[PDB]
Amino acid sequence: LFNDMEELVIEQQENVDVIDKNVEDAQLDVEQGVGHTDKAVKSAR
Amino acid sequence: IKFTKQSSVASTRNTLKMAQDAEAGMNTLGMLGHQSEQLNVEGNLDLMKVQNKVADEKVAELKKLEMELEIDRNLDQIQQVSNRLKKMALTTGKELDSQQKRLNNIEESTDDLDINLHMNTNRLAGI
Amino acid sequence: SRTAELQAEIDDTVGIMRDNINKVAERGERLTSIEDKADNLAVSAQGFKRGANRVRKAMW
Amino acid sequence: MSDPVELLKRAEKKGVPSSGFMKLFSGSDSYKFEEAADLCVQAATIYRLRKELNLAGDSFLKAADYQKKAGNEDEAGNTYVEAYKCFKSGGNSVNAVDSLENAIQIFTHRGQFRRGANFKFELGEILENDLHDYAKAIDCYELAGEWYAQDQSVALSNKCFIKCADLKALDGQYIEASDIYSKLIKSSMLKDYFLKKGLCQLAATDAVAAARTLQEGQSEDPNFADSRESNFLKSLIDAVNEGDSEQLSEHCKEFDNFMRLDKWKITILNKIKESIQQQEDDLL
Amino acid sequence: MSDPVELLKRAEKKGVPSSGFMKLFSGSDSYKFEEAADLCVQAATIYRLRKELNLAGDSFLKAADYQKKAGNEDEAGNTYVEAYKCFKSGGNSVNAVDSLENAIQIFTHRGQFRRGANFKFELGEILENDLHDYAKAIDCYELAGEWYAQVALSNKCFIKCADLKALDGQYIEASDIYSKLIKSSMGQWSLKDYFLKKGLCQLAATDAVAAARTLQEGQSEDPNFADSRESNFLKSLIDAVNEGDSEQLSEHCKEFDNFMRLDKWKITILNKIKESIQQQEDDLL
Amino acid sequence: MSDPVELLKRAEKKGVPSSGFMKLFSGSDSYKFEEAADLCVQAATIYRLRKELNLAGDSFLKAADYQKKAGNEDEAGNTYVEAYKCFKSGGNSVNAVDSLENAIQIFTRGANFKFELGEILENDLHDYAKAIDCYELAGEWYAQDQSVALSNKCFIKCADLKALDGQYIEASDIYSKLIKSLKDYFLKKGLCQLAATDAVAAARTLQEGQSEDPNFADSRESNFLKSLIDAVNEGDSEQLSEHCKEFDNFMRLDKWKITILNKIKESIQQQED
Repeated sequence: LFNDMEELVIEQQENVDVIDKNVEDAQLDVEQGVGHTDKAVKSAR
Repeated sequence: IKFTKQSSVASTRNTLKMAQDAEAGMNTLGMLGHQSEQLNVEGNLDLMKVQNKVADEKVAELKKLEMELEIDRNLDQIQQVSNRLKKMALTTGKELDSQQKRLNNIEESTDDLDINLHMNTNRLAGI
Repeated sequence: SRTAELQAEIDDTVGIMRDNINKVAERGERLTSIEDKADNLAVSAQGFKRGANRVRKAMW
Repeated sequence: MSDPVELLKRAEKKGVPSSGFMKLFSGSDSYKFEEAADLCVQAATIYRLRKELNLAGDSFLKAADYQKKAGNEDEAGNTYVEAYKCFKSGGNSVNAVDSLENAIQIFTHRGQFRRGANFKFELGEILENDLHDYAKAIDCYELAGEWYAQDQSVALSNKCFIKCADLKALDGQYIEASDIYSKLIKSSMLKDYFLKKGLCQLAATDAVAAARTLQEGQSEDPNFADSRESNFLKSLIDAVNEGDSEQLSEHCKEFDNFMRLDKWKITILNKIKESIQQQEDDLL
Repeated sequence: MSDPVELLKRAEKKGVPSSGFMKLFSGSDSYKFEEAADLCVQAATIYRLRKELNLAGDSFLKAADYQKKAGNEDEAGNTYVEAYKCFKSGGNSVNAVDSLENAIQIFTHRGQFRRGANFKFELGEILENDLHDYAKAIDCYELAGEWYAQVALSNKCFIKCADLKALDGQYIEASDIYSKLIKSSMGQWSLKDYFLKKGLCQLAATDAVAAARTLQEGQSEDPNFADSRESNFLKSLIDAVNEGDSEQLSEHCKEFDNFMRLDKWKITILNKIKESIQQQEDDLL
Repeated sequence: MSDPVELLKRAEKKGVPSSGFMKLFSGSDSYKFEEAADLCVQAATIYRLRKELNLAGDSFLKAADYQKKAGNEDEAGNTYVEAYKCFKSGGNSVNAVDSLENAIQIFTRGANFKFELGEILENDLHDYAKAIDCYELAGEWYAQDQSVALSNKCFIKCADLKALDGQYIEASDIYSKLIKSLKDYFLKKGLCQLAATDAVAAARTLQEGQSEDPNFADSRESNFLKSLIDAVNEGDSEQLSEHCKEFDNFMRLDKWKITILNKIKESIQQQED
C-alpha cells in the first residue's frame, strides 16, 4: 500500500509543479492586462 | 523445533525489515508538506480575484466611454515501527482530507477566474 | 498476547491506509482536473493581457 | 447603508425596456439591464449581510434575469450560483434547485461542461437529500457523470455512477444499476463494485448473472479471489440457488460481524431474502 | 432553438474568403472566420446537447480549422480539445486521435509542451487500447516523458513506454529506459520493480551477464531491492537460465506467483525467456 | 515556417535605438523593442520545435533583453525562465544559471528559481559554495513568506552542503533553526558538533532532544548519538566503527552520514597518533 501511495504521490508532484507555474504565469499576465486597461482608461478620459 | 525457531527468526528479520521500509511514509509526508506549501497557488488565485474586480470596473467604464531472544528483540522493534506506522497512516489520511477540500476550493476558484477572463476579453474585443 | 496485539495494530494501520489509497485517488484526479484549469487560466490571462493592450493602442 | 428595497425598486424602474417611439432615440437597452442588475446585486449583498438569505437569493435571481436580458449570460450563471448559495444557506431547497437548473443551462450552452457537471451533481445531492426526488437525482448523477466521462475525469465519473447506481438499485432498477456497476468496474480495472453488481442481480432473481459476475471478478484481478466479498457473494448465490433464506441470513450476520453492512446492502439483502421466501411460499 | 444544420450552412457561406474585386473593399477576413467559428460552436453545442457527439465533434473540427484561419490558435486548440472530447465519448477513436494531433501541434507551437505531453500521453493511451498502434504509442509516450523532463509524469510515461518497448521485442531499449527510470527514481518502490524489470529485459536479450550485473546493481545500490523477494526471484531466474534448465525456471515462476501474482508483462517476458531456452534446445540439436 | 535566422536578423534591425536627429521624429523606442522581442520569441519557438534547444534559449535571451529595454520587465523575467528551460533541457547549464540569475533579479518566484539555481550549481556545476548561498537566501525568502515546509527543505540543503564543506558549526546552527525529520535533525546537529571536536555540545544536543521531544528520546538515533559521544569521549575509534556498523545494519547510513562519521573517526585517530 505504501508503494502504491508513494508512487502515485510521485505522479502528483508534476501536477503540483505545473499548477504552481500555470497559475503564476496567469497572475502576471492578468496583472499586465489590468495595467493595460488602466492606461487605456487614462487615455479615453 | 530448532528448524521451526530458525524459520521464525528468519521471518521476524524480514518483518522488521519491511516495517522499516514502509517507514516511504516519510518521503510521502515530507513531499506532501512541500506540495501543501505549493497549493497554499491559493495566494495567486486570491490576487487574481481582486484584480479581476478591478478589470471589471475598468472595462465597464471603457465600454461606457539465543533464537528465542532474537525473536523477542525483533518483535520489540517491529512493534515500535508498527506503532509509528499507524500514526503515519492516521496523519496521512488527515492531510489528504484537508488537501482535498483545499484542492476543491482551488478547482472552483480557478475556473471562475477563467470564465471572468474570457468575459473581459470578449468585452474588450468590441471596444 | 503481545503478538496478537501487534497483528491487530498492523491490520488497523492497513485499514486506515487502504482508505488513504482511495483518498489519494480522489486527490490525483483532482490534480489532473486542476492542471487542465490552470492551463486554461494561463491561456485566458494571456488573451486578456493581449486584448487589453490592443484596446490601449486602439484608443491611444 | 442603502435600503435594499429602495435599490430593488430603482432596479425595477431601470429594467423597463424602451417601448414605442422612445425606442428610436434610446440606445441599446443592454446598459439599463446592466445597471438594474448591479442595483439588484447591491440589494442582495445588503440582504446577505443581514442574514436575510432568501431575500438575497431573490435579488440575485432578479440580477441574473437582468443580466440575461443584457446578453451577459456568463454573469447570469455566476449570479445564479450566488442566488443558489443564498438559498441553500437559507434552507429554501426549491429555489436552490431552480437556480442550479438555470445556471447549468447557461454553462452547458457555453461549453463549460466541467462547471455544469459540478453543479448538476450538487443539484442531484439536493434532490436526493432535502427533497427526496430520487428519480431526478438519478437523472442528474447520470447526465453529469456522462459529462465528466467526456472530460476524462475518471474518478469524478466513478463517484457519479456510484451515486446513480445506488439510487437506481434502491429504486428497484436492479438491472440498470448492475450495468452502471459494470461501467464502474471497467473504468476502474472495485471489490465493492463487484459485490454490489452481484447483489443487484440477485435482487433481479438472476442468480446466473450473479455467478458470472463472481467468476469474472475472480478471474480478472486476483484481490477478488481471496477477498471476503467474493466469498460472501458466492455464499449468497449458493443460498439463493438452494432457496433457503435462513442460510442467507446467517451469511449476512457473519459478514456483518467482519465488515459492517451499510444501509444499502441491508436493503438489497432484505429484498433478496424476500424473493427467496416468496418462492418458498409459492411452492407450498 | 436554432437548427444546427442551418447554423453550419450559415458558417460555410460566411467562411468563404474574399476573392477578387470584393477583397479590395472588404475588411479583414478574420471577422468572417470568427463569425463562422462562433456559429459552428453554437451548432455543435446543440448537437452535443442532443447526445449526437460525432456531429458535435465534426463541427468542433470545422470551427477549429476556421479559427486557425482566423489566427486564434489557442481557441483553435481549445475547440480541438472539444472535438476530441466528443469523438472519444462517441467511440470514434480515429477522429479523437486527429483532434489530439492538431491540438498537440498547436500546443508545442505555442511553447506549451506540458499540455502537448499530457495530450500525447492520452493519445498513446487511445492508440494502445482502441487502435492497437503500438509503435506510434511508444513514440508518443517517449516524447511525452521527454517534454515532462524538459519528474513524475515522465516517470510514469517512461514506465509505460518501457513496458510497450519490452513487450514489442525491443528488450535493449526498454532496459535502457529502465536504467533511466532507476537513475531518476533513485534516492524507491518503483526502483524495486525497475531493477527486476531491467534484468528481465536483458535476460530476454540472451545477455545473462547483463541480468547479473543489473541484479548486482540493485543489490549494492538499493538496500530494499537487495533484500526484496524480487531480487531473490531475479537471482533464481538468472541461475535457471545459466543452467539452461527450463524446469527449475518454471518452478521459480510458480513460486513467484504463489505469493505475488505475476503480471502479463512479466509473463510475456518470462515466456520469451523459456522459449529462448527452447530455441536453445533447438540450438543443441 | 519562417526561417528563425531571418526573424532574428529582423529583430536586430528593429532593435537599434533611434539616434540623433531621427530621435526627434520617432516615437518611443519601446515599440521597436517589443517588436524585436516578438521576432526573437518567434525564432526561439522555431528553433525549439526543431530541438535546437540552445539556439532557442539564446533567442529567448535576446527577446528578454529587448523586453528589458522596452520597460516590460515582467515579460523579460518570464522569457528568461523560458531561456533557462531551453538551456537546461539543452545541457547548457552555464547559460541556464545566467538566465535564472537575471530572472531572480527581476522577480525580487525568486525563491523557487533561486532553489532551482542552487540545484544546478550543486549537481551540474559542482559550485557548492554559491549553491549553499542560494539555498540560504531562498530559504530566507520563504521564511519571510511564512512557508515553513519549503524553508525547511532549503535549510536542510544548506546545512548538508555546509557540513560536507567543513563548516560544521554553521551547519549545526542551521540544524538548530530547522529543529526550532526532527529526529534526523537532532542526529545531524550532534554529528557536525562531533566533527568540530565538540563532544560537549553533542551531549547537550542529545539532552535537549531527549528532554524536549519524547519521540527522539527513545529513538535509535538518540541511542546512536549517545554511543558516538561515548566513543569520542573514550578516544576509541574501533568502538565508533562498531556502533556505525550496528546502526547501518538497522538504519542505512546515507552518504552524508558516512562522510561525517569518517571525519569524526579521523579526528579520534589523529588524537591517538
